[PDB]
Amino acid sequence: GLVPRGSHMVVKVGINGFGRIGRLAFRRIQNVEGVEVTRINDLTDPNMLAHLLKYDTTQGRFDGTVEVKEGGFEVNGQFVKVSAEREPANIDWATDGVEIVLEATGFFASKEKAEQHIHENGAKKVVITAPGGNDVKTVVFNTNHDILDGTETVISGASCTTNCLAPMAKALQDNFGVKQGLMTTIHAYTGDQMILDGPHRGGDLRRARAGAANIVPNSTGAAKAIGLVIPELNGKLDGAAQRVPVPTGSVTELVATLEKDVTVEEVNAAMKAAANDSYGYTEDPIVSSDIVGISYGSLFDATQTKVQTVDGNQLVKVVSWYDNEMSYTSQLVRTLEYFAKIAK
Amino acid sequence: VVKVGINGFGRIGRLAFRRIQNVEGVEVTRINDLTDPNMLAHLLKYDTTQGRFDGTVEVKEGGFEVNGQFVKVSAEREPANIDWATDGVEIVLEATGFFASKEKAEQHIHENGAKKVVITAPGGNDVKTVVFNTNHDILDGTETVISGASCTTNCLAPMAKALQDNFGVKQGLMTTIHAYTGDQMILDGPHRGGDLRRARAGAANIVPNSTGAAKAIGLVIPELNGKLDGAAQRVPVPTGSVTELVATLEKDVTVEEVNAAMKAAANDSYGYTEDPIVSSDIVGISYGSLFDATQTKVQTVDGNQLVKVVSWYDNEMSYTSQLVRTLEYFAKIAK
Amino acid sequence: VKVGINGFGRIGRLAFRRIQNVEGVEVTRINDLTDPNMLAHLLKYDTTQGRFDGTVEVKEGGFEVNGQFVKVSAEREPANIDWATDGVEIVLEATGFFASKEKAEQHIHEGAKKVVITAPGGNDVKTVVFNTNHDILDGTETVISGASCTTNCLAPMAKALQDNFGVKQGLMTTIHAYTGDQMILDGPHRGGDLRRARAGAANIVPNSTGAAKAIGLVIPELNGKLDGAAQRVPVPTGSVTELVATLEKDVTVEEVNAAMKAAANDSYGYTEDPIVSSDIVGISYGSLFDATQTKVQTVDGNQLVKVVSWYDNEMSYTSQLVRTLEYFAKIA
Amino acid sequence: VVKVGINGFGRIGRLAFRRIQNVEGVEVTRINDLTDPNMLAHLLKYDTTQGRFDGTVEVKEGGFEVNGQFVKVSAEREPANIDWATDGVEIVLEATGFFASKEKAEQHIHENGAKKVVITAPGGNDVKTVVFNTNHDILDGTETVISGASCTTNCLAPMAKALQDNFGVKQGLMTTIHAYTGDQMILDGPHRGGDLRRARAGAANIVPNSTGAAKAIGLVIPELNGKLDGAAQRVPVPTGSVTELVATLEKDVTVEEVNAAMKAAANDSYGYTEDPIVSSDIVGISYGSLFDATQTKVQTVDGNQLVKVVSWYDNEMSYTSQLVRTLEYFAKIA
Ligand SMILES: NC(=O)c1ccc[n+]([C@@H]2O[C@H](COP(=O)([O-])OP(=O)(O)OC[C@H]3O[C@@H](n4cnc5c(N)ncnc54)[C@H](O)[C@@H]3O)[C@@H](O)[C@H]2O)c1
Ligand SMILES: NC(=O)c1ccc[n+]([C@@H]2O[C@H](COP(=O)([O-])OP(=O)(O)OC[C@H]3O[C@@H](n4cnc5c(N)ncnc54)[C@H](O)[C@@H]3O)[C@@H](O)[C@H]2O)c1
Ligand SMILES: NC(=O)c1ccc[n+]([C@@H]2O[C@H](COP(=O)([O-])OP(=O)(O)OC[C@H]3O[C@@H](n4cnc5c(N)ncnc54)[C@H](O)[C@@H]3O)[C@@H](O)[C@H]2O)c1
Ligand SMILES: NC(=O)c1ccc[n+]([C@@H]2O[C@H](COP(=O)([O-])OP(=O)(O)OC[C@H]3O[C@@H](n4cnc5c(N)ncnc54)[C@H](O)[C@@H]3O)[C@@H](O)[C@H]2O)c1
Repeated sequence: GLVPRGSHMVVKVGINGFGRIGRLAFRRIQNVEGVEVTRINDLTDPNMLAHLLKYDTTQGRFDGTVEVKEGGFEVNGQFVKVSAEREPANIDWATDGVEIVLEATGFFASKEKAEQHIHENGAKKVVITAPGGNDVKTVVFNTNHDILDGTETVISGASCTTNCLAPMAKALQDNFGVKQGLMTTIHAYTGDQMILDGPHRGGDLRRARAGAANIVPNSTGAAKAIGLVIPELNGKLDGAAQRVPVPTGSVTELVATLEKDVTVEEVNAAMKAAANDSYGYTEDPIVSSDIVGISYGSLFDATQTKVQTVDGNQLVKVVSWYDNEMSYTSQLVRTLEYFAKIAK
Repeated sequence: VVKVGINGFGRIGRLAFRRIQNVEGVEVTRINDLTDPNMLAHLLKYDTTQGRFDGTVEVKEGGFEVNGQFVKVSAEREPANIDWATDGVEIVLEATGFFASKEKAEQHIHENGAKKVVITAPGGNDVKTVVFNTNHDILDGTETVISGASCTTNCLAPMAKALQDNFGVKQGLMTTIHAYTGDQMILDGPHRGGDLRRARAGAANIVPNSTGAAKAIGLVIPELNGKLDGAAQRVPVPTGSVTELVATLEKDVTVEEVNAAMKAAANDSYGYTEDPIVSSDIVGISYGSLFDATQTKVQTVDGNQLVKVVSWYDNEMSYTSQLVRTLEYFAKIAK
Repeated sequence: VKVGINGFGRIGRLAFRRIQNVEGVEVTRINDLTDPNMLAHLLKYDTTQGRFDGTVEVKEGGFEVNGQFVKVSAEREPANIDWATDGVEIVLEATGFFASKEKAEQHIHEGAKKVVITAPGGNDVKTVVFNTNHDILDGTETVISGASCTTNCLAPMAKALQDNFGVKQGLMTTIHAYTGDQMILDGPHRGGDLRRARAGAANIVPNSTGAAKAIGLVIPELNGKLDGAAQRVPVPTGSVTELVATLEKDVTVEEVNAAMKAAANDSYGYTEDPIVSSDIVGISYGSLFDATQTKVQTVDGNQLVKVVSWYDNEMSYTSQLVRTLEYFAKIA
Repeated sequence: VVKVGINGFGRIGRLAFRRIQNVEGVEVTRINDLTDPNMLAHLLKYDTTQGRFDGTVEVKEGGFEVNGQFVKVSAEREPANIDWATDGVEIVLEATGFFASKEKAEQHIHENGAKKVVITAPGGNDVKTVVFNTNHDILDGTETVISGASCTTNCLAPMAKALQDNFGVKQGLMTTIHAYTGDQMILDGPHRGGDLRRARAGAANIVPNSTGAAKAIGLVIPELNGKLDGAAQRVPVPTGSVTELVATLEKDVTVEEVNAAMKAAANDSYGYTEDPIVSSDIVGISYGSLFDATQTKVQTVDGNQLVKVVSWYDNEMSYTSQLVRTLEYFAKIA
């Protein structure tokens, strides 16, 4: 009884932080009827933003036309406004008809700080493109978007790694039950790393290092905070990251103990059965470049599955790919579209 | 002074050579590869990842001089055709990657050939496989062919042994996040070994790949035979690797106990650090394995424990350091 | 017209991909040194050029592409390849090992009627940069060259310069992607090159190129006027060609850019956007002039002119190769 | 016994510090940056491109100890607020990239501040710009603010000077194939300086970019003023660069004459090699410029000659070596 809108009823969106996720989100929204970006806010002039939309190192040239104008740029004819406002509270989203804001700066990933968008002459609601702590409903599309009723003011699209891990973990539990698990994600370097060795503004002595010239260990909360997405796994998973020199493209390895004894084929079959728009399945021996730009939020790879049986005991290894950029963004926009229809 | 020959003056061959400069009683008098001395001299002088050669290298007829001393160079495809004896070589380093087998390595041993061979890679199950300071006990000096194991084995072994000796290991799964190597293609292309993943551009991809190091650990630590398995993710750094092990133990542990056990096991071969380092920081190190306490994890869910232990290794110099330790010791006991 | 590919490598596989969208040209046979499973996989998946747009399924002695079977053989010697059995008239010689009239002719026997070499062939072979000198083809030739990657980039740019202002002399530098003839890590180079021996994805690597010297084969009125060299750098594909020249006419920056813009077509593109190498990966221009890098230096009376054009050493070259192949197939 | 302070403990700051360990009579007693000592100590110990620090480093309150000796660390955004004098600092290395101007560098000089400043980058005009062993003649020791020039200038200068002194230079165009640097974005993103090319992922692109080193060579070799221009192609190596110069000369030359002239000009600052090396081979070298004879070209078409000369430089250590030579000499002449 959620009374969703048709794709003909156009919900106007604003993007805060026209960065990697911001710009790719924008690109995907071009092919989503009933969702339209009318305003972008960042920290720079429209010329910079127009150029970065047209040309993209890892995701290819923009499919369309982009022409710069005063206070914005035109995309296939349609003007989009550009503002350069550091404070979310100072952004007059309402003037451009924006109901929902994509918070994609990385600096306001908190209920308190995201709410700052909602005010007189501002936006109605906000989707954070990152974990927003617990306090905020955290959604991995096609895993737990049940949880949305449309009354929420602030929601999170979770992290890149969470959207990869969730379907894979859920499938495991639903079929065999998960006792505990440790995760490693071999991850592309990202914009929060230094291009060369230098002082890291967040105090991280590893993200301080040249990201495109090192294997760089780093912490991730995605495994710990999986309880926010699959409640019956709360406190059962932990993990970490190894950041490596590819500009996008990642993979998540999970090592787990299960309640049921399993064989490799049963695991792969279970994953194949769980496949959908969000969770893909493959038996081809692919590498990271092969998953750049894919629209699955997670792509299980059967060729890497391991089931080790020593004495009575079993360790199970399951691996899924994800383009930390497009995989996440695809999920984000699915979630945004659904949230826009259901919005109160 | 025991005179050594190198077959395959490649990454491991050239670094082995470099280390032998600072090992008294071991001397390389002959190199065999598939090319002229000029190529080999240049590749010794200049090294992308391991820096300029510390010394002088001048090309000559049929070889080159290193700090004055001439080293002979031959270009012989067949090991059986290499007259090692003429240059006084008793032990050969087999480092080509093409003769990693007892049958094929023995081919070096003949009339005017070598007495013994050390393979710079896993050889068969019928060859003694040595990780220095872990199981070099196993050598008596009568062996004709030995293996220095793989890069990953020398990293994993001390870490695993320490775990067992202190807490006992039920089972374990390993992932090594590994530098790309010369058996990968620089760009997408047909892989001569039939591997559809090593066929891909190695410096532009995360590339999954199999490794037997975890399975064949029994050859080094017999009491772990059949308890470990694992795999690799090859990534774009030209050298430098790290080994992650996830294990169940017989004893319940804490993070601090694990780190302490590792620290206690530290020596020339197994290093210990609490600094939050990255791969470039371990390029050129002489430890075969370097435990990193900052990455240790002990997860306790209900009664049950999963333990995670991580050690760095320069797949190049770490392995090579161990190889030369093993070579030195094997040379001095060669009865 | 039925075509065969010898060497299903970077250029071979991309040529194949482009031929999917060329009506009247069809690849019925591939020869390499490996099993069909390897070749099918490498066609489907491509690090730099993206997933294959279509379906590929392996079978006995070949694979099916969107239903249609393509035969695969693994024959080391060109003379032993029975091209005729699969209806092949023209062979793309793309192995890098038979870039010579003598060695390319080895395909013609029964076998194939004609051959296009995907690289500089001898001085006794017609060397074609499409939309620059494909005039030179009459269709009677048995062996032709599609030139090098850097030649197809340089030619339109140089021709435009001469046709408008006249070229006295010029020096070229191409900042070039690393290629399959470099070592992934420091190691013995089979061709004896001490620089291609070095890890290609971790070094700026100087290297020689004959494209500037042998431009006479494409633009005769520039013969002996140009020389140059390469700096190979760590990107897996994508390159750029810088030319520094003295001209007969005094020029301004705007006149040069305008001349280039006027010369623009399917082969020679023009842009004023400040792009980088990734932006030209997969483009179909053989050369893409970049006005933002143009320089005209006037010291005393004298002028040095700098002109720069991008090219995807992979797809740019391949696009030109297939244009040339299509046109050559139409004639006989 | 001259005490130095470093402003901006970055790539050049930290390598300068490292080299000063092996310079008697020069000692760093204070570092100012924008972060805690723990970050700076770690970045000194461990260095992706230049290797582990040769010595011992232990963090302390308000600083760290290097081989026993304490060095103070402050985190002061404004140069005018840095009390350099309290730690005995006479000369400051301005290495932040934000104060490369006489006006802005002078802000270091005040009551309880420093006496003099060396900018690790091109400063204005009316700042003396020094490439060691090329034009350090120009220093008398009375100057308050000096520039150590750019990375590319220290590479180009000895090469160009040698050319003019032997054959005379009419004009020239330069291309430097350059390592990516900290002013590029790690991934495509808004560039604070408005550069649409430095906005792009620096380790995944060939990135064209402008450089003034060729234009402003007149500040170092006056008799070349207005004769040279050039540009850069930034490429994916984390350090290590090479400078190509194409020139017309007053004299007709052969390849061998050019190489010989360069060899004759060789010294501590300008090196000479005939080995076919690549960029990694010059990482960490102490030459400010390293001529490579294997890349020399002399093209003669009709009567006319175009001459090509190429020299390597580690934009990091090559520059830094020159900077410290210049700093040492400037400290002794104050
Ligand atoms: N792989 C990924 O990139 C990835 C995946 C999933 C989630 N995320 C998350 O998405 C967010 C952004 O990631 P990214 O890689 O796109 O970052 P990015 O750095 O590429 O882009 C962030 C943008 O925010 C802008 N910005 C910063 N402060 C601002 C302010 N006060 N007002 C307006 N604009 C501001 C910057 O100019 C920049 O363009 C982060 O929260 C990140 O954790 C990233
Ligand atoms: N990371 C590492 O490099 C590493 C670590 C541990 C063990 N290993 C092992 O060491 C061996 C070599 O590894 P690499 O990385 O140095 O390889 P590499 O490609 O760098 O070296 C191979 C060398 O062998 C030469 N060669 C090939 N066939 C020959 C023949 N018939 N006769 C003489 N020489 C021949 C080649 O010319 C080349 O110089 C392999 O067995 C490998 O598995 C490598
Ligand atoms: N890739 C480029 O940048 C580029 C640009 C312009 C021209 N070219 C030219 O194209 C040719 C191929 O280059 P590439 O980059 O595709 O190299 P590549 O290494 O990708 O392709 C070579 C292919 O030929 C096969 N091969 C080798 N020997 C063979 C034989 N005897 N018989 C049959 N097949 C054999 C190999 O298995 C491989 O698949 C070269 O002549 C090169 O000069 C390449
Ligand atoms: N790296 C090179 O290739 C190179 C070569 C020659 C010259 N330079 C010059 O050296 C200077 C620094 O370059 P870099 O490569 O070391 O950059 P970098 O980013 O590594 O160093 C800059 C450092 O200065 C600090 N900083 C910034 N603002 C500050 C302030 N207000 N007060 C104190 N500290 C501050 C930063 O925290 C950082 O640690 C630039 O002018 C650059 O042009 C660099």
